[PDB]
Amino acid sequence: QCDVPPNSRFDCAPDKAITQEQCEARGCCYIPAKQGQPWCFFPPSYPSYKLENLSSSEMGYTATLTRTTPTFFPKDILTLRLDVMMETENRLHFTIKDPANRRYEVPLETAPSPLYSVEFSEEPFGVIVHRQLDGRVLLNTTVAPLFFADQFLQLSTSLPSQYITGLAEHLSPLMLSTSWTRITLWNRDLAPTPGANLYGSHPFYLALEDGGSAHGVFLLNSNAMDVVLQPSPALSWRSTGGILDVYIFLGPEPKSVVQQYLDVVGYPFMPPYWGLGFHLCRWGYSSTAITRQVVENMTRAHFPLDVQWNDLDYMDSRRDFTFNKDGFRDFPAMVQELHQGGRRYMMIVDPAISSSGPAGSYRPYDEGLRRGVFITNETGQPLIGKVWPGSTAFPDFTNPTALAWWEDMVAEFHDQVPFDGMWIDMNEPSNFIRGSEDGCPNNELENPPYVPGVVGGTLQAATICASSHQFLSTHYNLHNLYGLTEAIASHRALVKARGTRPFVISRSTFAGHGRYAGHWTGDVWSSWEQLASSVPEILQFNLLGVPLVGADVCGFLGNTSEELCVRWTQLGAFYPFMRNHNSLLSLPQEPYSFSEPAQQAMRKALTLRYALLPHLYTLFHQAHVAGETVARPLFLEFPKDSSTWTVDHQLLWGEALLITPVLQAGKAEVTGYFPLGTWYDLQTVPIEREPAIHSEGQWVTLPAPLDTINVHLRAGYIIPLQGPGLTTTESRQQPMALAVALTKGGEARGELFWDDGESLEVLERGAYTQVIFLARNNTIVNELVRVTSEGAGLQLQKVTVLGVATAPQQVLSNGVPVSNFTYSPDTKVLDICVSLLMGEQFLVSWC
Ligand SMILES: *[C@@H]1O[C@H](CO)[C@@H](O[C@@H]2O[C@H](CO)[C@@H](O[C@@H]3O[C@H](CO)[C@@H](O)[C@H](O[C@H]4O[C@H](CO)[C@@H](O)[C@H](O)[C@@H]4O)[C@@H]3O)[C@H](O)[C@H]2NC(C)=O)[C@H](O)[C@H]1NC(C)=O
Ligand SMILES: *[C@@H]1O[C@H](CO)[C@@H](O[C@@H]2O[C@H](CO)[C@@H](O[C@@H]3O[C@H](CO)[C@@H](O)[C@H](O)[C@@H]3O)[C@H](O)[C@H]2NC(C)=O)[C@H](O)[C@H]1NC(C)=O
Ligand SMILES: *[C@@H]1O[C@H](CO[C@@H]2O[C@@H](C)[C@@H](O)[C@@H](O)[C@@H]2O)[C@@H](O[C@@H]2O[C@H](CO)[C@@H](O)[C@H](O)[C@H]2NC(C)=O)[C@H](O)[C@H]1NC(C)=O
Ligand SMILES: *[C@@H]1O[C@H](CO[C@@H]2O[C@@H](C)[C@@H](O)[C@@H](O)[C@@H]2O)[C@@H](O[C@@H]2O[C@H](CO)[C@@H](O)[C@H](O)[C@H]2NC(C)=O)[C@H](O)[C@H]1NC(C)=O
Ligand SMILES: *[C@@H]1O[C@H](CO)[C@@H](O[C@@H]2O[C@H](CO)[C@@H](O)[C@H](O)[C@H]2NC(C)=O)[C@H](O)[C@H]1NC(C)=O
Ligand SMILES: C[Si](C)(C)CC[C@]1(CO)NC[C@H](O)[C@@H](O)[C@@H]1O
Ligand SMILES: [Cl-]
Ligand SMILES: [Cl-]
Ligand SMILES: [Cl-]
Repeated sequence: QCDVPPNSRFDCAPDKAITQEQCEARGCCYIPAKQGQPWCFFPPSYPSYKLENLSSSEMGYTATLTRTTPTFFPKDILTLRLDVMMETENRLHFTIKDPANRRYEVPLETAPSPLYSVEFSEEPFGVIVHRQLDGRVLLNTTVAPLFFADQFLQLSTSLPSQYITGLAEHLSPLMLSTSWTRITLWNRDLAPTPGANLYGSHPFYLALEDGGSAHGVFLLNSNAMDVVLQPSPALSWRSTGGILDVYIFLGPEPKSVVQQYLDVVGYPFMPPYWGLGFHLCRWGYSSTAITRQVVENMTRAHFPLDVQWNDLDYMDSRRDFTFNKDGFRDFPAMVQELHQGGRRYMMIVDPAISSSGPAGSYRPYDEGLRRGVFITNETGQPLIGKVWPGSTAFPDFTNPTALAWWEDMVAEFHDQVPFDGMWIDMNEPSNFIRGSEDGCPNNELENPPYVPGVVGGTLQAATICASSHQFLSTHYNLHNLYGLTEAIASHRALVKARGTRPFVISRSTFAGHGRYAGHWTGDVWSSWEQLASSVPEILQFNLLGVPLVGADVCGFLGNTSEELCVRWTQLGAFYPFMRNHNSLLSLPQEPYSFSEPAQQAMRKALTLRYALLPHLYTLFHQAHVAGETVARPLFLEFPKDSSTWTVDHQLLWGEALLITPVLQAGKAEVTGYFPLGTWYDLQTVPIEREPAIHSEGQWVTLPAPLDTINVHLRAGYIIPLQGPGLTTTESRQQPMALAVALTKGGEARGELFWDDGESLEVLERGAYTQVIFLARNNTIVNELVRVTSEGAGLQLQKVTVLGVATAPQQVLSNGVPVSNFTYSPDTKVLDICVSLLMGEQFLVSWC
């Protein structure tokens, strides 16, 4: 009965420190570890639920689950309903609910044979999901008891391997440790550090299977939760409320798992083109005059800058929807001038609204009070916390009236200052005091029978009371959606205020956030450790459908070094969202504030990113239309090479661009993994050391002096490029170029998506140009998928072909010898001058 292998023991005392006698009285096994592993664990006979009256339906199964012996938690739900829905060949969906009471549910919009088969264990109850093709057991919930109590759900499963990623937001390797790891999902304001619940919660994992197939599991549950991983290997979901709403995504390819997950939670939003340019911010740009000098200093030193930002500086006494009449007296003129120069403007918005101002003197509060927009306490009055302005009320973004109020406050402020998006901070929501000015009542929501592993050991720590009232439910159920609901509110407000694509960057997130907004990783230290950690974290958010993600380039807290800021700018130029942001008390870290050689390296990083923008924009189009990742781990692109599985200090842009950054001080080289194939050094492509790495799938040491970041182009791919500019307003008017990386057999393929860069409903209206590029048998051609006014008249002026073994005797464009070409025998690069249009069929040939 108690003869269970150490790694397969599930904790029978997750709630408290227990003695042997108490453990044995619960009906559990007490065996101390020999040095973590639970001492008190479930025998195989521990009372679970029994399956009864299993019945078949069109599109699935239903059953009753019955528990006859109570658990050690209060309020077991003794009778449950199981619903199994076989939704698509790729997507299995099951719920476990209380048939006698509607419980809290997360608000979410909804040869021939499935990839899965499903079976059930009768007693103890379990759901068993096989991969049909190879019989692999993906889900087996029979491994531990089902707990289903009012404030405690636990469902466990075997894992198919030791390789599992997901369960944001935490500072972790991309692949999570199965060594008795407790991962806590409770949105929390805390500087990224390992083992802590951070700003967001994504209850989704992708699990790798031997051979390179994968599946995903989504628990649609927004309650405070722990996820416990153990080395058997196995996983336990432990939630403090709601229901069990489980999706299984059968892949079989890791890229298909992510797409299938995003079919449920939403495809990433399409950002404006300008959103992919460089962003520059700090706390301490304390006047329009200082803020204007940033743009002047960047422009003087030839550094691209699309978007100037301000932090709290612009506000009147740190209040939303105000600007002070000292340093920011001419705020509106500053933003209009930025626009005249072809730049955009972003500023910080906090959720909490100053509640202490004289009545009638501060419209956001006064109108919020009138319309009942705020989270309320026991007596129906606004819950009052403390944030930057002092005493504050907290908008309830589940209240439709709050959405209307937020739209009005954003539109009215935009009529004063035409800002181009919203930086939504502190939306955990973050509170400077515990719960409220008035503390919190003593009830089961504030003091629940199971408290997950949250920093501070309470649901109230750094946030508002758990028993506070929102339109849809208590904050207890809704806390992990606070940031997401604000992001939805802000997305709609910006659409109504500006009539073009919204640009929202949010601190706090939940599953499906990417449908509305991007994310930055928060208060990272200016350290080599946090630079290195930003790579796994940016990859993790791409797997979770938030591709518009980055870290504060050169780090946020503390003082950067020139060397760290060179390496951080080099790597950060490959963040899909690229912003340099800096704390109030920090030494300056704008590119122009460093030595001449450091400026050259930073300018080169920005030049290359701007040259690549048409490509990065096309990668976002694929994310938006097909649920693809933008920045992706090697294992997503080469899952059948098991050597890629633990690589998280390299990243790809899409299928073709491999980035191998230096992430350590004092290094003049970097060792990176190169999947099987040829990888061309991007340094061999002209933009305004081995030329090719021929890998069998192996580790390769690369020269990486201070002025270099290693970037390689995969053979068989074509990348569109565009000429330079200090803004995308300038760069989008330049001639374009192609970089063509030939296979040994002379083949390559690539594409370009182009639209006006900011309109709504572009794909629905067909207001875009889509072109495919094909290299074959010493020819390059375009294939016109769609050609419209927007994209017709893009000029192709340069074609660079990599892996051309022999100097050609002649190079033809549309049957005429070209004006000019060069061939380099040492690099195998053929550089061709042309006068072609992306939107008009061409043929470039050489021999
Ligand atoms: C729900 O939220 C509301 C706010 O929307 C919150 O109202 C607050 O209630 C407390 C009382 O519990 C108020 O505090 C009082 O403030 C007045 C005037 O500003 C003071 O003079 C009062 O002093 C008396 O009580 C003291 C206790 O420390 C005594 O020592 C003293 O001698 C006085 O007898 C007292 O501090 C507070 O003003 C309001 N806040 C606002 C914004 O009106 C309400 O309490 C919340 N409900 C729950 C159950 O949490
Ligand atoms: C899903 O997980 C469940 C529970 O872990 C697995 O069922 C368990 O399987 C073990 C090993 O197969 C069983 O122990 C064996 O019992 C047989 C029958 O008497 C005996 O001959 C063996 O020597 C051993 O004792 C165990 O009874 C069983 N547990 C339960 C609760 O049924 C199951 O195999 C997993 N399913 C799949 C498809 O992987
Ligand atoms: C399992 O189901 C049986 C039978 O339920 C009946 O048939 C079902 C398809 C459905 O249409 C029900 O409405 C029917 O009642 C349950 O046993 C019945 O229990 C009811 C209510 O107590 C009683 O009136 C009948 O005499 C029982 N019928 C038989 C054949 O035993 C049983 O309770 C269900 N089990 C659980 C755990 O819910
Ligand atoms: C970040 O650095 C500031 C400033 O450091 C000083 O000024 C720089 C130009 C450089 O020359 C440094 O070596 C200098 O020491 C730190 O703020 C200073 O902190 C000290 C000690 O706490 C204080 O006594 C000084 O007056 C501060 N000076 C200024 C000009 O603000 C700050 O502590 C650094 N942050 C961290 C986390 O180390
Ligand atoms: C923009 O650059 C200007 C010129 O370098 C900076 O102004 C100088 O700042 C130094 C401090 O390092 C002062 O000693 C000088 O008096 C200033 N020089 C001039 C020419 O005025 C300015 O600080 C930079 N501003 C920002 C916002 O980065
Ligand atoms: C940690 Si602080 C320097 C006291 C506070 C910083 C700020 C101030 O708005 N709020 C939190 C955000 O994460 C920061 O990016 C932001 O600059
Ligand atoms: Cl008004
Ligand atoms: Cl509810
Ligand atoms: Cl290896």
